Amino acid sequence: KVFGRCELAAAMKRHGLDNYRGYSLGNWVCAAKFESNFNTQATNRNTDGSTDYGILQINSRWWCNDGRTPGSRNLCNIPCSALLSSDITASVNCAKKIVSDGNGMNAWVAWRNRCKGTDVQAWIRGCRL
Amino acid sequence: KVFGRCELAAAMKRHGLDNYRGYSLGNWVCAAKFESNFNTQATNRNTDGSTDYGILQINSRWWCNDGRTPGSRNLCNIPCSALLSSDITASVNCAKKIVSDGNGMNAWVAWRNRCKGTDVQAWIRGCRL
Ligand SMILES: Cn1c(=O)c2c(ncn2C)n(C)c1=O
Ligand SMILES: Cn1c(=O)c2c(ncn2C)n(C)c1=O
Ligand code: NA
Ligand code: NA
Ligand code: NA
Ligand code: NA
Ligand code: NA
Ligand code: NA
Repeated sequence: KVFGRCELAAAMKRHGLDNYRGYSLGNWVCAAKFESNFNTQATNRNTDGSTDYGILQINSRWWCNDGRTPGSRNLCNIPCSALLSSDITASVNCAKKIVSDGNGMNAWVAWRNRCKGTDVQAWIRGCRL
Repeated sequence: KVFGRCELAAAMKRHGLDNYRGYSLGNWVCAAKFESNFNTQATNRNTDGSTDYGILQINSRWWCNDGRTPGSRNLCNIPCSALLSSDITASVNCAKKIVSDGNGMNAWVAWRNRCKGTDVQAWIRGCRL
């Protein structure tokens, strides 16, 4: 599923991501924009053989099981394919664990490089939330 | 689809029903509870041969086409089957026309008999909206 901007903001709020760990909804929408362009089915293989999955490009090295990342963990206790669903529940629940792991949203390199410090409220501007 | 209470409140808000024609979200959720028990696929045949469709039990006599209600109109310009979808957009758009037709939410007899004048805010109590 390719979400619209306000549609994704609303789904994230529905699943309790807004202001989670102190990160406003615009931060999460910005991260999703630059990680996946709002496409739930986005995947990207990393040089080390792990893969990033879904709307927030959650990585198989630590967070989900894909059966093809030797030595990796599965800290969200889910198959990585669950992160590609039209329903964002699994991605949100896992993102909550990631953002709680110590470095906040810096775990998302694209958030650090493209969202951090910017006018992230623009990402929810105009949305009925 | 059978919605949860807060899940439906959120979907209705997403589609601009909250405070539409002055009717708060709890009024709409209450109406859906007693019209369909939150089931998008609900149908009910009336004695006159028309049928009520969907989460808000919208009637084929005036609002949608089902091909089997002689003399009826289709003022929402949709097949009645569109009112049974998991996505509530068509039901919301049509409900906006119904509630604007002169009698407000009294068009929903179950709203008049079971929601009107009651503590309708209870229907959205606790919801992250
Ligand atoms: C070294 N290391 C990590 O780097 C790590 C982790 N979980 C997430 N990360 C990112 N665990 C459990 C870990 O041992
Ligand atoms: C008599 N009548 C109605 O009763 C009516 C209507 N549209 C909705 N209703 C309920 N129209 C167009 C109408 O002519
Ligand atoms: Na939407
Ligand atoms: Na939590
Ligand atoms: Na990580
Ligand atoms: Na929900
Ligand atoms: Na309108
Ligand atoms: Na009517």
